[PDB]
Amino acid sequence: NKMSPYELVQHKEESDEIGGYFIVNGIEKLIRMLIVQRRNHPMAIIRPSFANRGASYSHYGIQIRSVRPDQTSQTNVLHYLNDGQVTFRFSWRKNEYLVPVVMILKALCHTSDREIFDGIIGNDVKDSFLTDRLELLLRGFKKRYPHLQNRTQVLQYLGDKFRVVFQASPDQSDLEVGQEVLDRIVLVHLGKDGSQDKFRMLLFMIRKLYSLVAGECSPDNPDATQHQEVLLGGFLYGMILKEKIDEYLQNIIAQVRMDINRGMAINFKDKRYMSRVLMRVNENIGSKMQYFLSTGNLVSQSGLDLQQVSGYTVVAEKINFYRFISHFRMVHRGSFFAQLKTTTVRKLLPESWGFLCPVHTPDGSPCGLLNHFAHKCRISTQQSDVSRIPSILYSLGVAPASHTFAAGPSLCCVQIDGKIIGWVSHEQGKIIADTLRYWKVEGKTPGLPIDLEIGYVPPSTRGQYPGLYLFGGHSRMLRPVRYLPLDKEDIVGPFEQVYMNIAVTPQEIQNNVHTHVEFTPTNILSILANLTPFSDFNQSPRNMYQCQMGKQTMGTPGVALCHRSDNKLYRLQTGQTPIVKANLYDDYGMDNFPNGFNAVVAVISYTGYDMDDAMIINKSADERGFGYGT
Amino acid sequence: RTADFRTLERESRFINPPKDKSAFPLLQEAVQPHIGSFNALTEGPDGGLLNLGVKDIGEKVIFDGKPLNSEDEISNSGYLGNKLSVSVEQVSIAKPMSND
Amino acid sequence: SVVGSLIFCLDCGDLLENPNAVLGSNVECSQCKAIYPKSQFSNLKVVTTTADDAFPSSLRAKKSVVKTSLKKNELKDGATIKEKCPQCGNEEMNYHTLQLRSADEGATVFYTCTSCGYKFRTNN
Amino acid sequence: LRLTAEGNKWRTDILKTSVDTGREAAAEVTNLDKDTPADDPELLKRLQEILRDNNKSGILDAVTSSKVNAITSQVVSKCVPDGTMKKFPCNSMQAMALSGAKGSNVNVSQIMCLLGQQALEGRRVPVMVSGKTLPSFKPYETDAMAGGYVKGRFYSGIKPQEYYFHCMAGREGLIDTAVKTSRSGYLQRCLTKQLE
Amino acid sequence: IVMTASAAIKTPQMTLPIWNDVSDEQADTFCKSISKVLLSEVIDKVIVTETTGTARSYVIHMRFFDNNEYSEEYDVSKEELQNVISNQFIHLLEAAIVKEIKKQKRVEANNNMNKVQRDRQSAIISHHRFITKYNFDDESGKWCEFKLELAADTEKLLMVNIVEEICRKSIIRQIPHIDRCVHPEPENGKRVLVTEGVNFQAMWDQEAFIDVDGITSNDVAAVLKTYGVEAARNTIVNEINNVFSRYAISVSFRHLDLIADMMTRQGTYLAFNRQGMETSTSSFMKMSYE
Amino acid sequence: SEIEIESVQDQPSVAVGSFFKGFRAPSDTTFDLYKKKKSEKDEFVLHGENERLEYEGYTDSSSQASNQYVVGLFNPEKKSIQLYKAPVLVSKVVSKSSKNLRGPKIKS
Amino acid sequence: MIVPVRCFSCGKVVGDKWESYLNLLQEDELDEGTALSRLGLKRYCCRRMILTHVDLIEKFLRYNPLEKR
Amino acid sequence: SSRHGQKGVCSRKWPTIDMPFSETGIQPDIIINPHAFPSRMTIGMFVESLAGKAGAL
Amino acid sequence: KAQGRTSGKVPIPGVKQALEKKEGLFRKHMMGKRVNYAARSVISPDPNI
Amino acid sequence: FSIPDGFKKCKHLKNFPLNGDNKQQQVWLIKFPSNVDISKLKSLPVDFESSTTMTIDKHDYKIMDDTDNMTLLVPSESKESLKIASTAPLQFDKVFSVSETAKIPAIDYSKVRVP
Repeated sequence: NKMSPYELVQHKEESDEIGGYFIVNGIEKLIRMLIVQRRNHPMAIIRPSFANRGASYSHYGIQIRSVRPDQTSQTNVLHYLNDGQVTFRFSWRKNEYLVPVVMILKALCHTSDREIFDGIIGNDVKDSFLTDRLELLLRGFKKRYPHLQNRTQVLQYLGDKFRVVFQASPDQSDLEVGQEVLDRIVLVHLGKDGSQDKFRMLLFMIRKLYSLVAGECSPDNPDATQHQEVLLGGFLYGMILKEKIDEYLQNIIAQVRMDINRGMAINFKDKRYMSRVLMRVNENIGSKMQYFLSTGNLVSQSGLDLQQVSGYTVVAEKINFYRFISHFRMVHRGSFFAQLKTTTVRKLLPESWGFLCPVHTPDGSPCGLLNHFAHKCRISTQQSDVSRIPSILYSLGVAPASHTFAAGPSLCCVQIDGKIIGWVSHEQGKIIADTLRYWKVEGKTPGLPIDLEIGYVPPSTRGQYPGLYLFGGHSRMLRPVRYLPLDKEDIVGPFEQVYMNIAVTPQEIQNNVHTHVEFTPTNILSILANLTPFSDFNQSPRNMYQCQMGKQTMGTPGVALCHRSDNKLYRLQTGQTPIVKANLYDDYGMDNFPNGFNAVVAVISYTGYDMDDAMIINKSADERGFGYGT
Repeated sequence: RTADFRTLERESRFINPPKDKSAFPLLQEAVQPHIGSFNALTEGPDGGLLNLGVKDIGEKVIFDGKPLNSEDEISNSGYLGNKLSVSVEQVSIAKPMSND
Repeated sequence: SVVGSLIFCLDCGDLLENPNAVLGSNVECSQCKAIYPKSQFSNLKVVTTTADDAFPSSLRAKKSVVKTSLKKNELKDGATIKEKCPQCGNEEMNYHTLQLRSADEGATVFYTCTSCGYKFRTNN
Repeated sequence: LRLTAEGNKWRTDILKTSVDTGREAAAEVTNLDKDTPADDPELLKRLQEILRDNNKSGILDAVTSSKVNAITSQVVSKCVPDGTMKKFPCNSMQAMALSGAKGSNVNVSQIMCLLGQQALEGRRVPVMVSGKTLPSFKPYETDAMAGGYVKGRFYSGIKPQEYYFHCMAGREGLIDTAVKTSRSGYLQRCLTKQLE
Repeated sequence: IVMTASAAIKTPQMTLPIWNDVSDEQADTFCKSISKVLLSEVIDKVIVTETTGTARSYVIHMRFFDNNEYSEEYDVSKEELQNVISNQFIHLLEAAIVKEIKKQKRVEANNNMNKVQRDRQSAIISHHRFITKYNFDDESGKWCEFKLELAADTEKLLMVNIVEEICRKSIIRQIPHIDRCVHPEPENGKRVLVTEGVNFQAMWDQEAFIDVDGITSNDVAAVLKTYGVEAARNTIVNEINNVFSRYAISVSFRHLDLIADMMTRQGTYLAFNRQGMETSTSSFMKMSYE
Repeated sequence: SEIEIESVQDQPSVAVGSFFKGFRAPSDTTFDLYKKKKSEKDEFVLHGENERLEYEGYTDSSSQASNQYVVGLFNPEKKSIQLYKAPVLVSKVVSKSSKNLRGPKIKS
Repeated sequence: MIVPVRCFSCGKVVGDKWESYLNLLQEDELDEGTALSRLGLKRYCCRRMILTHVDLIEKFLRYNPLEKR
Repeated sequence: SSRHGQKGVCSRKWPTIDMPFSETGIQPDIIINPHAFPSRMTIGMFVESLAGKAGAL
Repeated sequence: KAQGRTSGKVPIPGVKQALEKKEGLFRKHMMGKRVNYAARSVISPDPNI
Repeated sequence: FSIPDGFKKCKHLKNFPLNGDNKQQQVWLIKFPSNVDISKLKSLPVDFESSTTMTIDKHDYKIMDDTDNMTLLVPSESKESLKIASTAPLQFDKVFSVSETAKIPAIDYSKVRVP
């Protein structure tokens, strides 16, 4: 861990040992980074598969991916029906469940029917579209469920129906079982004892559903790199581990139940009865974690919030160093998308500027599905603290959300990590979003971290749903640019970048449009895409092929080869540094791993033996050791 | 442009590896998505993501089948026995060692 | 209080029942109680207009201020690409490129003649 | 690969006449007359209306792609045989394309003159929800370059904005091979078994 | 074509040569006389003022376009709208209302109708279930107006969404199996009309615009059903040629004649599939195929 | 244009409630007011009854630590005002009639 | 690894000039162009053999399994 | 392969005896055909060829 | 045609599945075969043959 | 109620004379951030529209007026201490908001775009 390059040599490693992988039976394996949806942001999405879930299902829906502070995720989908009914979908132990949304709204906090009606219709009472959908939803509940008049009677009902599936014990009453349903599934990022906030976000998600079916809002694209983030390898490793330890507590209970089903001898207060149980419970959890890392097969009784069950881990190859370092910059869309015949997910998009490399993606089947991060893209690991940010927004023109009740796209809803904390106008909301970026890069403001992304979405006609979304959590793609007042570094995420004007060079700054400038235009490329000499002069399919061929050269795997027992290594004997190199060749220390050799090359047709893909080597150069390797 | 190869600087660093923090710090910021992610399982606020996740899966309660032979009420049916509530409140990973 | 076809109670906040299918001529709050034997509230006329996307047609598209349809013969991709081709007598031929191969063999050009329209294609 | 000093001025003078092509193709599609400026607020309301429709965006792409391929083919006409530094019985890049040995005049023009319009499945460069085609550009930028018209050439290198659009056109061919797993292997087997 | 011998082509077409005396203005008027026109296409708005009290009265008010507009876009007169709205549309609208209740259980200011309008209105109240009023703009063809009454027992009903689904189903004028007829650019002098859909029985009746002796489809099984097996065989060699001519690939016609004569060898239109293989003499061909 | 502030009151003269839109509460009723003093802050609690309804309120933790409101009083002959500290109460209406609850199982 | 004994293209012996080259850069503080021309390398094929050599043998020799530590 | 996507199989190891030689006396180590350039358009290899020779000098 | 226990991925495919597949017996072993007196290698160019 | 403690009740409350005749006493509801101390200052610059800027110790404030719903609650006498003020629901005549602004600086283009 805390160890010098000198000391790393003395402990039989390379001097610049990189780490980041697992040794499992002597094979180096790592957990592959995946693209998943951005946490805590409801996405208005159209899917034709929503209509496939039954008759009278529209293809519209709101989808939120809520993560708990132990990174366990929970997706709640909000379907719109062709009756004016809205249903609340969730998934629990690989089983979908559907509930009417006014049952959750009446179970989260104590409500009247004005408070649901008031939240959906803040003002804009005189919109006949939205106010007639809403009594189909209220009188749909009062007709179908007529004997549910207060909060501790709808929770009684909801714990009755969900008692067996949540595996509740008989000492749990129904206003406790139904409360476990509302702590474990609906909007888990707002957390337990936060049900007032889970109420306001559902009223936000229903009007954004109604604003989608009215055409006022364009559907959010779940492939568009602003609506997605990176599930990191270590975070997945603790998601899977939590499930394994959860199973361990269930296998104890499975073992004691196999003793009350034989009537043998049970005194729970006995110290040695406990030792008698744990000798028979399988508790080799560390070998179940090795099975995940040895195969990639994801066995989980829950099912995580993930859409495939395999391929989660790969072999860190050492055929040269460029192959090895690019396993760690590699991100994958998901193996669910490899089977589709639609190329919309495989497409290079302008929101990937600075976050995913335009060049470094393979050729063939994974083209556009397997892609690498940009050179200076960083991924958030801890969540920066946001406790002081509500006090700062209230100092600005933000009215508090607890006593406003002013829903609508005619205002700017202010959210921090997916918690709605207030309401402003679109004019004031742009002044708030601009001054907070001014207070952020000037580090004299105590509560704002610099990597807080300020996602101001301005109003439009049939565009994205407006808002003032602030994010500070884990797993966010982030990249550095220069904020042009103060000339300081600013940190920008891909949700922000759609609405920001960021100049490529300082020479192309125009007046009164560009607030930011790139540090270098080479930040948008990969590491391996950035070493290609003069790559702005090549046809772009040839730069993509060099990123593929550069991973497959025989170069230098390492210099600690005598303490290795790999299956096969490829070592080129005498490498040379390049005469023509990039400046970043030195910064990544690629001279420790020479990949090739400088050759006197003649562009000549002379021999007749070099056509269509063929070259000619000098014979006496070869006898003198040119290109030798083992 | 001018972009030199650091030929005396390379050979000094080959023979004499640094006894401080490493040269080439951009190379360790390339795998910071992997190392920092694993480091958040044990270090950081609330004891890390493993100790913070063992308390979301808190209790697993089952009872016995034995009676109290209690007072003849609906409690006589509504008594379930002693309550085993097994739980986990701390997890730790040991840095690896070898044994006897 | 009335919002369109909806009506809510001013004490309990509950939604009242619609005064048409009632029996015995009364409406009230269901949480608390109110008293309305008369069914006092008037006709509630809720005018709803169709969406101006609901009937797409060739005539609605002509009511767009922007252009929604190209002219028939007024687009030819701007050709003076000098290719001495023996097709009719033609010098010009429109082109277009991609990269169809396995990222190693070069771009094959999608040619398109103009004067005779006779399709002539060359890879190399 | 080099143009002569006169011919290198010819392509400068023609490409100066495409600084206004993107706006004049815009004001044709939105039916605005007498050369409204690019920043006109009634133009930007209309271009947003074109953005929200796939049909209307296909018209704006296909009009503008016609007017910049006019500018493209004037440069290739003016410069490719007549304004090069070295000419055909010594210029091997022309001798290979004219003979049919290897290459075409399309390849020679993208080296020596300009790459031209980058076209993505018959349309122009894709554009975000905000009306931007890259973060470098203003929203609803009526410019040929903002829609992916590369005035750069491989001799002199291409700019980072038009480097990114050329990677979009390089991946659209490779993804079509990725949807091309097994197409005609069973068509021929069915014919040859009957017609054996 | 070659496999599956599909009688259900994805895009069945029909090529209609027009005469040498008929003009382009006469032919564009003729394409409008064929193409299907939904009632949705002539409607500008439908304003519904639901009112409850008294039975829930639903006042459906339609705005059409101007009468000169849809007559010069769809060749539709205002008298054709009357015989579609009164006769066809309202039967569908009431069939959708009762169905929706069945699942629910489980400017201008105008007046002064004349006699004939008063008689047309009472003619429609007899034929339908819940109507009780009807009007039409008989003078300018601009608006229609009819005012349903359902019971007081039913609660809220999304009337606008029901009207939109019914309007997008109601045809004003459709010759069957044909959607659209368009007038393309005349390629090599063949002034033709391409029709989205195949019905030879109906284009025979249009003989004052169309040379019926040269009407060509791409549907092979439609030509086989109507014009016989030698005409279906000339279709297959023209369709496989058009697959290759659009890629500038030239195959010889000696290959295409042998494929088309092998498919029509039993008088029918067989494929190169398992069922086309069925009527053959060698069993070891059959066992080795699949 | 300017307005002189005359008096500022620490003590709770006037509170401000937040109910649903259209809420009446007939003028017979009066609601009590309970107050927290954790030695530096103010967290108020509203509560009051009548014959059929019995309903309370509270202040919000996020708001009152950062955003105070003031009820003002302007007479335009003065060109001055006097001010009082106003809490902001997020209040519900639970009906006394429907505080019902059933058994925690099926009893079968 | 170690310096090539001969040059690949020309065939000059070049392997005797690697320690001389590192002293012309260290002691005499020459630039690389003057240091190669005093060593008598003047074909650019023979120049790039000394100019561009990495010398990874110094990095391999730290991993010695025959001596302690 | 060079660093520009110009890969190529070694088709024959050709003796220095009858490989072309320059004014300087140099036989090249690798011969690449100029017919691999017009359809690939890897112009970064042409500028690397004169940049690398300028750096060796 | 013999379902039996019905536990999935049934082994011993019986004398019909030896005859019916892409592999089968007809396609893999009658229609195409492996041969004696044959060879294969990577190809190289030559203007001198 | 019988709620747990800390919640000591408000026995005695102060005077608020809202009389409502028929010059007249307008009822305002103005905002402030919790950082500004109201007794420290003496004047409140007001506007018809939303155009003010006051400066109190390097912090620029602003009325973002939104005049054109929350219930006023007056003390009953001093003990029961709630009457919903009315006339026959007593809407505020003016509602203001003092909000902290900042000054974003202009981009020195002469320094930041070097040729």
